[PDB]
Amino acid sequence: HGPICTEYAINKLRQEGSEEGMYVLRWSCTDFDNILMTVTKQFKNFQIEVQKGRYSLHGSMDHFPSLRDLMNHLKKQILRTDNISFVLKRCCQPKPREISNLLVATKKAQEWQPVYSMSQLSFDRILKKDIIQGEH
Amino acid sequence: PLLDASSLEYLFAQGQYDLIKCLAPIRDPKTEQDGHDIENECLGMAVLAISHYAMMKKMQLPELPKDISYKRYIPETLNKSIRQRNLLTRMRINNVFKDFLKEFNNKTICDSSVSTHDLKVKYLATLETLTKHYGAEIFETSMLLISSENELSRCHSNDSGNVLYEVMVTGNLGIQWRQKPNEEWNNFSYFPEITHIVIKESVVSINKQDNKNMELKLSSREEALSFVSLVDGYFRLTADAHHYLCTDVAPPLIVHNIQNGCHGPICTEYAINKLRQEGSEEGMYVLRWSCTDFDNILMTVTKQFKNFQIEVQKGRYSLHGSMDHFPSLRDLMNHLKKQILRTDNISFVLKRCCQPKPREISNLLVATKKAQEWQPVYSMSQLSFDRILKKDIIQGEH
Amino acid sequence: PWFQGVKTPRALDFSEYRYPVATFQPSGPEFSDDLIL
Amino acid sequence: PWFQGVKTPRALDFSEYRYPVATFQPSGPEFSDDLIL
Repeated sequence: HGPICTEYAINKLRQEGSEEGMYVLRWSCTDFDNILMTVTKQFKNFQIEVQKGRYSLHGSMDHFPSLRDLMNHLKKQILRTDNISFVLKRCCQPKPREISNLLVATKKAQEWQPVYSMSQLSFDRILKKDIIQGEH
Repeated sequence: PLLDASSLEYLFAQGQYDLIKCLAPIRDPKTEQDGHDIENECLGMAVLAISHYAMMKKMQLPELPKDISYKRYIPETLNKSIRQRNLLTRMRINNVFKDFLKEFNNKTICDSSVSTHDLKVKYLATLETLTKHYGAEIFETSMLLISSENELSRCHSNDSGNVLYEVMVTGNLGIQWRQKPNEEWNNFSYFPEITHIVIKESVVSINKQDNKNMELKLSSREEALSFVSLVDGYFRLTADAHHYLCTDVAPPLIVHNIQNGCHGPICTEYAINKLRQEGSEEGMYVLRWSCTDFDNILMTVTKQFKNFQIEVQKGRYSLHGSMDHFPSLRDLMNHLKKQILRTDNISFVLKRCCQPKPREISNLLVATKKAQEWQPVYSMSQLSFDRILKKDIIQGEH
Repeated sequence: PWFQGVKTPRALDFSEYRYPVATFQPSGPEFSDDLIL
Repeated sequence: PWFQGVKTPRALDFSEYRYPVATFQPSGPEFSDDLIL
């Protein structure tokens, strides 16, 4: 993801189940060369430096050529955090037209907002004398 | 349009007299610039007035210049203010007024091609926008009580202070009130929402549909009677023309109409359509006052649609072409119940009348933005409902 | 003061005009004749 | 012509002011340490 506010991504973790192992990736709103991931109750954040197209974790003397190469490498290890430890299991991906801070609210786009019909059914009746039943 | 060609002349005269006689209050300025601006606009208003008079007098200004002076067409307070000023300013404003009128009379009439009617609308609109709270009735009172009777509440609002309250009534706002400064008004209700009125000696108490009550007192009875006359007239003009609120101020003509069921000056197409809805069977008839004659009632019978007129003079009722007369409208119409009617080749007998319906839409009603929101919704073929999940309920004993 | 300021009143420009209702067309027939049963 | 007409420009009066977003508060922790299985 891009520079989306922290509350948005924190809420996104709640919707799926907040199980230990999930994580979300989004660009740091302040640094152009740093990606930050939020893992999850606890909500731990971790930053990764990206320089000259090379990918590596902060505090780690090794580096990896691809972002996917970087993140795949850490899949098979255990993570120690103070007293609690965990293993990532699955990422988070964007959704269609997902409402966020990056979107701009305009009067004309307001008319295109979807209607709220979470618990509403409407229908029109057809009088029994207005129809003729035919062959099967 | 609401008003006709006849009423606009009298309304223009009313506004003109209100402006010249200073009975209406002018708007106080906020600085010196707008203070001079209001005076200049008043002078232009006088220019418009003299131009209208000259055009309706049918001669150009130099033909009849002796009787021209803006003094007669400006508020008398402004007259007193300007007379206390220097002579040079007086001659200067004379020259400015002369220049403005000379420009308007010669050039604007050709540039705009306006008529006598055309200036009327701008005259009235300008008088509307220049006069503070124009066309409004404001009543100040020493006592005001508002109460609500919500469940276990019986909320007795307000207090027993010595503060003074003011009450203002306009058709385009409804009813509002506020405290008089030594503030923005708050809305209370609108005319159709009001249920009824009760008067106790010199106490006025109105009731709403949501059981809300507002009560207040006046110094005398006739003023409260005037106030309820206002509210009843507004209700009739907006909510229903076949109803009155207070029996003490009920106009007798509407009482007679209700006693008889006769309609007013409703357009022909409306009543013709009304006959279609019931079945257009031979025998029905509708009674409504002639839109042109005050002493004549016309009935429409019904395919054919035959109209018949009845003259009403000195309270006596009789059919046109008939040398006999009857004392009561009901006495008149009951008399003809038991006879046969010959019309050219076709004959028929009346069987049943037609009566008004609640808030029946017609030409007499006035369409306003605020009353538009109170229009009933269209759900002729729509059902909506909310489901309750079976796991969200617990079934108990019968 | 006002000697140095000259401006036509803003309430002299006209636009879009206006129109009331004129009247209603007078019309009414009369063809009654009556007999008893 | 303009000698006889003096008026301040209408774009000099101010009302209701305005306000943008200032910035975002910088904040980020780092507490990683790693071991193999």
